[PDB]
Amino acid sequence: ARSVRHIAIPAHRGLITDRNGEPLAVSTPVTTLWANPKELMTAKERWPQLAAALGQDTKLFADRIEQNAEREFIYLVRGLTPEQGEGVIALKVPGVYSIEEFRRFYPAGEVVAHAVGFTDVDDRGREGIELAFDEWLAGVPGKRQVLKDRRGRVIKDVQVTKNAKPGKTLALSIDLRLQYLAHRELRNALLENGAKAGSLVIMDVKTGEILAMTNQPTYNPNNRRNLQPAAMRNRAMIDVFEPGSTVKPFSMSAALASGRWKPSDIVDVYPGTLQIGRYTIRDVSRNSRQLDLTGILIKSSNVGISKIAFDIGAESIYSVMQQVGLGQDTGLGFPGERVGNLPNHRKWPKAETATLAYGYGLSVTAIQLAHAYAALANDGKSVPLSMTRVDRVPDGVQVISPEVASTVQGMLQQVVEAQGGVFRAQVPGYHAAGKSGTARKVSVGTKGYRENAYRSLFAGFAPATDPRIAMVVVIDEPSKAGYFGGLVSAPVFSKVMAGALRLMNVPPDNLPT
Ligand SMILES: *C(=O)[C@@H](NC(=O)[C@H](NC(=O)N1CCN(CC)C(=O)C1=O)c1ccccc1)[C@@H]1N[C@@H](C(=O)O)C(C)(C)S1
Repeated sequence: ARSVRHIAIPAHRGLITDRNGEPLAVSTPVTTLWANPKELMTAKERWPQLAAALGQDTKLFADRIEQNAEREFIYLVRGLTPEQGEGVIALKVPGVYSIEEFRRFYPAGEVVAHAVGFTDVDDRGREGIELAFDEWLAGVPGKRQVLKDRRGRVIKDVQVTKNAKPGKTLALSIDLRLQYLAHRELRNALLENGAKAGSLVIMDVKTGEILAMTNQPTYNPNNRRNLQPAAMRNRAMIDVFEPGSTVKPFSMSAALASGRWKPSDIVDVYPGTLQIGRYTIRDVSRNSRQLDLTGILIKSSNVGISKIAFDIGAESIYSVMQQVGLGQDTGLGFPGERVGNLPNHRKWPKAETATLAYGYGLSVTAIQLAHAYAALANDGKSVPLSMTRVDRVPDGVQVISPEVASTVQGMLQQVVEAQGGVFRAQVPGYHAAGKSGTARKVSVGTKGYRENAYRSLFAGFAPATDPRIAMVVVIDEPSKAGYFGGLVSAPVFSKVMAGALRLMNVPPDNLPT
């Protein structure tokens, strides 16, 4: 009984590129060699030559065919270069048949593994963009008819029943040049500092495009041999943290929007504590007795921010935070992505009101944090995020008055450049602005906080005169060269922002440096 078999024609999976066409995920053609044992049994004399061409051992190769002498089909070796396979087929060994397949290849490897993700052995998206746009990127295989004889030898390819159709191309918002830069600097910082993990997000403040998104640890998607679950996490999007002092500029925005505060107002912060109930608000830098509003950010006074918070009420703070998108849904639909949490209480005690205002009792993703800073930097206009390239600048929503936004921009520029500021965040050639942050990590195995485990943050944008990009840098558990946001994350911000701005041809607004 001889028969017509149907065989599959593999389809081309769609090309994933960066915003300028750099390929990030590509289906590369490869050759899979298969054999008809029956046909091979009639050429035993050719085996050793064949086994040596496939690099296999002669006897082990022979046992294989002998074990499967009954079958009319077995794989010899899968995934060869189109050159090698045709080299072996040129040997004319009976019973040896090739077929063109595809291998998904990631040219930038670990640089973009988190954002891009990967496919499985049957080319289904399993992680990341591969997963998220699987329908878009997948193609439909073809089918064709082959005529086989009694003993499984292929006589004729009779017809193609249906053609293969390739997937569609996807252009991301990422700029791979910025991504290369960001990845390397974040990795350096992680190693210098003895940190466990980190994230780094860069955003176009005008368009909402995610220009770069890297995390540590990472992995090579082209070789997942000894892959650990930890390394696979796109932490920027799926890991949440308490933003700490990095939310003060929004507290401060609420204050200026309340009508009850103005930049020149001075707040008494002595003695760097403020007892309320059984809980004690503390400042780290206990030097100045009184600060103006700009000095509350520069020195990052929790006490100072608390007092403003007691004046204006929680709802005015909760509401600015909500409007800049903290604890809100981004709309990206990245797999695993978290919304985070902006607590809503019926009545707001003093404690929760103060901790909210200086960044605890709420949890954000690095992506949200950057989104919020982008709104601030875009003169109070929030624009929706995109992880795909944006055709035309979208309509944004005015979430902070331009005048408040402008004022807070000036303040944050001070935080960086003023004496006693976060000088390590300065970008050569440009004026930049931003906020340091340093948060104790939450205890494992109990409520409350860890006595020696810190998360280091820096969040800012540049250029100060006309902002173009917002950036966030988050490093977990540094243990080698201090832990303050402004010692650990700010220098990373400095370098990447420098490169970023250069690589996008933004003209320097601070010729003096
Ligand atoms: C901003 O981040 C601010 N950081 C701290 O005050 C920080 N405080 C905390 O981590 N916590 C944990 C949660 N709770 C309970 C609700 C707190 O009361 C609280 O304050 C802190 C504390 C000790 C050592 C380092 C950090 C200020 N800004 C940072 C910064 O890096 O810019 C400073 C270190 C200057 S303090």
